[PDB]
Amino acid sequence: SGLEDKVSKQLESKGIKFEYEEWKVPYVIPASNHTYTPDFLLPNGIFVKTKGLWESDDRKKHLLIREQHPELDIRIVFSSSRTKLYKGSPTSYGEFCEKHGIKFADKLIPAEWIKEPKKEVPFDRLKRK
Amino acid sequence: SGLEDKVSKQLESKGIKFEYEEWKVPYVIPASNHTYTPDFLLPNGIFVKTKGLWESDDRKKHLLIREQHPELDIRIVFSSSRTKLYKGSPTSYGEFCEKHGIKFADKLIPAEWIKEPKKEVPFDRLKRK
Repeated sequence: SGLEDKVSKQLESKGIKFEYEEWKVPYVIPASNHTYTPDFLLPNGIFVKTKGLWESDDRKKHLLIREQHPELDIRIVFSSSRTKLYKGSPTSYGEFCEKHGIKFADKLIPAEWIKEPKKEVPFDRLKRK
Repeated sequence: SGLEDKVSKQLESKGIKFEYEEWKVPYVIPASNHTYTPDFLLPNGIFVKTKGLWESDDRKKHLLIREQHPELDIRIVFSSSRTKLYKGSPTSYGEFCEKHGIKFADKLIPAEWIKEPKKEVPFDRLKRK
């Protein structure tokens, strides 16, 4: 940076020795608690989240929830599952979903999802809004 | 949400009873491991980080570093300590530093910091770049 160079030059002109970007200090960012609220809970126990833009942080959250709550059935309905992960990506939302086993559709909840046999929802593990 | 409105209307037209944003799924964002590299290390043991922009993310990391490595003396030289924390904030970088006991200066390293008596740095706690 311009700032860094002015600081370096100043030290040098005064003959001050120094170590430059020589040492790393490790540290850990603690784990944090959050909540995610699906838009709909269907009678057969399927949760559905509707999404327009779907950012990288959202994708990550999705994977964490899946790994932490294998018993929940959370699906996504996209304005478009063809949108790319980002401006230059070759992969779309839908592709990401198929890669990670996330059930999804576009625009509306498919009639077949609604017909699936009921399954229990561990509400005790959830927090009512 | 226009999309959410279309999903709801479709459900209602099929007589589907659903719970709308009624349940929150708790989840945990995992701890993450990082390292921070001060720009300069002076002969007396003082570490100096130079910053132009110094956003929320950096500030939070700085506090975690101080907490986890209280044995280190890390200070900041800013292009300007008058800069606000973010658009609309009443607080400057310098004021946030004073509130948390972070030593700082503007533009160059103070001649007086260079003169402070030497303190040993526990290099065994650090990682060379």
